[PDB]
Amino acid sequence: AQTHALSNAAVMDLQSRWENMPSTEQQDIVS
Amino acid sequence: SFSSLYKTFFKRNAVFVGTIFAGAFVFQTVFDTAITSWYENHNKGKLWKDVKARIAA
Amino acid sequence: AEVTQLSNGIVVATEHNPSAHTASVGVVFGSGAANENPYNNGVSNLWKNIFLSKENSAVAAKEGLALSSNISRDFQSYIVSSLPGSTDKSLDFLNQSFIQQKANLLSSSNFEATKKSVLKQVQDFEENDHPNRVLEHLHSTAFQNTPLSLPTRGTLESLENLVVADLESFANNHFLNSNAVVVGTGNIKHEDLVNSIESKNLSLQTGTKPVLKKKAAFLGSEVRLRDDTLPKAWISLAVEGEPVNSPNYFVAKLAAQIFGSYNAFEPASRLQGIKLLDNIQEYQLCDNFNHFSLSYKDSGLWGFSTATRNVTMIDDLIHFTLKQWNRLTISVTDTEVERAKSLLKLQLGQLYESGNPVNDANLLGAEVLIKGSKLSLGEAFKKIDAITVKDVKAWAGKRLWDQDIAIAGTGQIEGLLDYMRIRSDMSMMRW
Amino acid sequence: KSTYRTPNFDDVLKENNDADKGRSYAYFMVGAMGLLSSAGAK
Ligand SMILES: CCCCCCCCCCCCCCCCCC(=O)O[C@@H](COC(=O)CCCCCCCCCCCCCCC)COP(=O)(O)OC[C@H](O)CO
Repeated sequence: AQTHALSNAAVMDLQSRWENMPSTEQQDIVS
Repeated sequence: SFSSLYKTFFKRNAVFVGTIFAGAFVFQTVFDTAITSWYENHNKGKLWKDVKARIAA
Repeated sequence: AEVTQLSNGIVVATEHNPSAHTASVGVVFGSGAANENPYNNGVSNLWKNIFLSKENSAVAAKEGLALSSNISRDFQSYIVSSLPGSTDKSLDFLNQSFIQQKANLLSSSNFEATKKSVLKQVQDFEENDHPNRVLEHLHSTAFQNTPLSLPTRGTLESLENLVVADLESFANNHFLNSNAVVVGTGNIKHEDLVNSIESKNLSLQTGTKPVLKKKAAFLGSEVRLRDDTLPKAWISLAVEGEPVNSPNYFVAKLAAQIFGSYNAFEPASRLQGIKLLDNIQEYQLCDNFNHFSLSYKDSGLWGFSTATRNVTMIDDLIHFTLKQWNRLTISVTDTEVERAKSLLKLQLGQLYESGNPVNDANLLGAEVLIKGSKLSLGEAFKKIDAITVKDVKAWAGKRLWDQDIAIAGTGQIEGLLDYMRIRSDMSMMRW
Repeated sequence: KSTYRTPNFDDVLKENNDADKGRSYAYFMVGAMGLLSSAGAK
């Protein structure tokens, strides 16, 4: 909600793998 | 599928050498017999086993 | 001394002890270094330093109390020691710290100072402390691609890729009401039993901890950090252990205690122990021994560590240690088992009898976050006495005979055989 | 990346068992190899 410079570990963690990350914050990151 | 029955057989060392050597002896004996039989039955007539009957009247 | 339990949304535990007069109350979270992806490694350490950094002045000014912290694998604990008559102040400060409000504690300047301090500390640790480095590398190589291998202090590159979003995300995702207890070690009787559970005096954000896709693993990977500048050579070995709440915990602990520790530069350590000490004393091979039996909620690690000034003698030391481990599983005299049982009784007595309230609180939270109530010392002694030669022999045969091992090292490791020579020495010998 | 960030080895890793599966297979094959070598030597 109204973020600033939102470039955290998740942004570059997303590209490597997607199924290993346990599908419970995928909705959070996409939202 | 490797149950405890097969797991237990992979711990003996002092006695395993003798039985493994006996198994090798049995395997070499049966292999020699099988190879001799196959060399026998791959060639009929030429060998000396049936020339006795061939010359027999 | 006795243990109490109760629950309403959260869990509250207390082990009263009127002899001591240092009451310590704090919370313990069952989510630490094992609940964080490799791209977010030092978030827990940043939390620890940011609660140890700035309000440490406020706690000593407004009141009197010394606050500590500890993260080992999953037990993010924040203990607040105090005097016997001043526990409500500690609880109130803890509430004003966690539940409301953490916005003031999360500022740009404070976070930057904590960040640079943590970077300096982790750099200093990576430079000097060699045995801890090889232990962390053993952990990182035994659990490859698993949320149990990444270190507990944060890899150097992982620190500078997270500022305020990752830290608050970890707070919102792990600081919950499902994996939190409130220890009460000290000399407090029933105030902790009542004030912890209140209408609203408990941690906010009701919810559940995220599930883990991968539980654990163990593969036999080798890691070397060869560098000839260092004077000595630190090497560690390990095998698969057992998790907490298993009927092999104390048998494994006894197996670790059988060989014990050693220190060549102490006159009281060269004349006791078991055979490998005698086999080693003849030529100066090693300096230190650490037979450790670590256990975590997912998997354990029963291993060995050493450090030698001699560099050509590494192979002989490893061979002798492995040969002794091999001998452990076939022929152990009842005298050895009796001596190990007495030594382990003494060791656990020292561990669980120390007058430090903080250590007792840590152990209580650790043993209550998995089972539900602490396993008392008398029952522990009884079940230690229950062990016999048959049980330890069975455990050794199950978990040591021809099992996958992990190795680590640093320093002058030019003379260490890599992986097949070490692994072969557990079953190739005549049995 | 530091030393802790282990490089990927998935290209050669196998089913996540790491148990007597491989050990029994290898031991049985080497036992057979000893059988054949002993038979030939004899
Ligand atoms: C093309 C080149 C070679 C040509 C042919 C060579 C002919 C000469 C052969 C000489 C011996 C080599 C044959 C195979 C030897 C196996 C290895 C071995 O015995 O040595 C190990 C020696 O092993 C031992 O010391 C323990 C095993 C032996 C104890 C059990 C004995 C059982 C009965 C033995 C009967 C034979 C006695 C004579 C042996 C030479 C070394 O490994 P390790 O277990 O010590 O591991 C290394 C470690 O880090 C340091 O120790």
